Amino acid sequence: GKKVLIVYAHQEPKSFNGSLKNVAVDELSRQGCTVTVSDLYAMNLEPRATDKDITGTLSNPEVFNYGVETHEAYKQRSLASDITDEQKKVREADLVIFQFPLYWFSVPAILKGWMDRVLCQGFAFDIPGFYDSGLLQGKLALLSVTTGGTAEMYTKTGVNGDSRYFLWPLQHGTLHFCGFKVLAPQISFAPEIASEEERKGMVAAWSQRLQTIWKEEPIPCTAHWHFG
Amino acid sequence: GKKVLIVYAHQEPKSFNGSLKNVAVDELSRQGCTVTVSDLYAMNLEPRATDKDITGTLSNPEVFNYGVETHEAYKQRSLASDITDEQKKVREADLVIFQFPLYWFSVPAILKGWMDRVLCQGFAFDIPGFYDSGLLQGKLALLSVTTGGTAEMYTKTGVNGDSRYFLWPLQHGTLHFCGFKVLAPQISFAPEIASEEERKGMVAAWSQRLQTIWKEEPIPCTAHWHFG
Ligand SMILES: Cc1cc2nc3c(=O)[nH]c(=O)nc-3n(C[C@H](O)[C@H](O)[C@H](O)COP(=O)(O)OP(=O)(O)OC[C@H]3O[C@@H](n4cnc5c(N)ncnc54)[C@H](O)[C@@H]3O)c2cc1C
Ligand SMILES: Cc1cc2nc3c(=O)[nH]c(=O)nc-3n(C[C@H](O)[C@H](O)[C@H](O)COP(=O)(O)OP(=O)(O)OC[C@H]3O[C@@H](n4cnc5c(N)ncnc54)[C@H](O)[C@@H]3O)c2cc1C
Ligand SMILES: CC1(COc2ccc3c(c2)ncn3-c2ccc3cccc(N4CCC(N)CC4)c3n2)COC1
Ligand SMILES: CC1(COc2ccc3c(c2)ncn3-c2ccc3cccc(N4CCC(N)CC4)c3n2)COC1
Ligand SMILES: [Zn+2]
Ligand SMILES: [Zn+2]
Repeated sequence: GKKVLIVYAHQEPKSFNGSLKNVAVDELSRQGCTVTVSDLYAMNLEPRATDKDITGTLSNPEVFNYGVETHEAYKQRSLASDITDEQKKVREADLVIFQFPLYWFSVPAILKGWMDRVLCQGFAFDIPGFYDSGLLQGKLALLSVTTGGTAEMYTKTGVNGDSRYFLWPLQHGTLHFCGFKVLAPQISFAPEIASEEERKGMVAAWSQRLQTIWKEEPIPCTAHWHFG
Repeated sequence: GKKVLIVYAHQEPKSFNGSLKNVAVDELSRQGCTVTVSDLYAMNLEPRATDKDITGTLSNPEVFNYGVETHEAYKQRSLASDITDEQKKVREADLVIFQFPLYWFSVPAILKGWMDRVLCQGFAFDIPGFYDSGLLQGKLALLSVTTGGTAEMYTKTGVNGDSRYFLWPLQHGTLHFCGFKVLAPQISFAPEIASEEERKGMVAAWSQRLQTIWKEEPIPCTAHWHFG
């Protein structure tokens, strides 16, 4: 069998993002996959990296060190329940799909917070123990991104540069760092200015792609892919 | 006269980041600059983009569109006061310094949320009115970033690749997009493994740089600079 986690970051269920998430649930479920959705806004996910992320502290340390404390907390199974619930979903997933609108050439802050807090030292990677040696090796990940800008704007000659450029910290610095193999991104450009028919086509294209997702080869998640 | 805003994202006042922020306040204050610090964790800054960002009644209360609602709220002077307070500090600043530890090759989520929520359409940019025509034109911005990884790890052939690569979404996609001129980044590598005196040297180097900050030329914030 195959298990899929969709990490979804949009406020509005009727949005284009919400439609992309729903068609992924519907297609993957039809195939007989196990599917789970983390709807970050609906969960009111905490994005801040704070001492609340470590449970069971009787007396605060004089000096708070988020990196040291969360690494230790992971090993002691004393992370906050929201984090460990997400970690269980990741641990079990064969494929993690991130569904989000592009915000400032990156993920919305609530999703950045999921990355910062969930993908902790000892769980997702170790030092050393990263990139191909990351702890989530054997899993796949995919970014499904929507944009304001058109595909042409996101070319090397366009004002926003190649779309691949902004993908580097996400695909490579985050997903590959943790040991994921990365499937090619699904970028749905400029739905807001698209016709109704074009919008429906972008949704259908995603659904169609998912029919054969388990047959895809990952990208070579290298500097050449992103910048060459 | 000159006005400086430091947008600071670290949980711990005794941290290396805290020392870099404090030396910036000390040196810029000595020069006679007006200095303000936004201590995001101390302020418990909201990172999530939600309908709480608009005060009062929404334009469309049935289907929530963050971009539309915040642009209209900006125009109607109906944004939440945390956002408007930040916008006043930015509007008045000649230089905005971001002081943060690198988190997943980007800003911590709390700082990402500052960018997402404060730099709204109508305030920071318009369409048209972006890149060099952005609404924060005539201002400078600087990233002062600390890392886990060493300088060697941040070369083209190093394990994490060139540091410039992941600066793109921040420098270009955010700061240049809003009209800032970008000063060369201050990257303080691997303080945690440095000796005490090496750390003191990195703090002194930052203070020294600030002495002559107003004499610096911006970088050419191009794809070529980041990836060539
Ligand atoms: C803080 C912030 C930062 C941003 N930064 C960037 C950036 O760096 N770069 C960039 O390019 N953009 C940026 N944007 C723009 C943002 O990426 C886009 O607005 C977003 O991707 C649009 O997706 P959506 O789901 O919100 O669209 P929606 O407005 O929800 O969708 C568009 C239309 O599709 C309709 N729709 C929904 N489902 C379907 C369906 N099944 N079939 C047909 N139509 C359907 C909706 O009803 C709607 O009319 C930013 C936006 C914000 C708020
Ligand atoms: C979620 C997360 C994601 C991360 N992602 C990345 C990543 O993508 N890439 C990467 O390279 N790193 C990453 N890191 C590592 C992170 O960037 C570093 O741990 C951080 O930059 C270290 O800065 P600090 O201020 O926390 O250090 P500290 O631990 O505060 O500094 C070291 C020491 O300096 C001391 N000190 C303070 N002031 C002074 C002074 N004036 N003189 C001398 N010593 C002083 C302190 O007391 C402390 O003992 C990540 C960390 C986390 C938690
Ligand atoms: C020119 C066209 C539109 O291209 C675009 C739009 C947004 C683009 C873009 C290219 N590159 C970047 N951003 C950004 C960047 C930051 C934003 C911070 C807040 C809000 C934004 N949005 C909200 C939605 C609104 N419709 C546009 C501004 C933002 N957008 C119309 O077809 C392409
Ligand atoms: C090998 C050396 C250390 O290099 C490094 C460290 C972290 C590096 C790195 C190079 N590239 C990336 N990251 C990351 C990435 C994500 C992280 C998500 C959560 C926590 C992290 N930190 C917390 C602090 C801890 N000391 C290290 C892991 C993270 N770090 C020791 O001198 C260089
Ligand atoms: Zn990679
Ligand atoms: Zn630029």
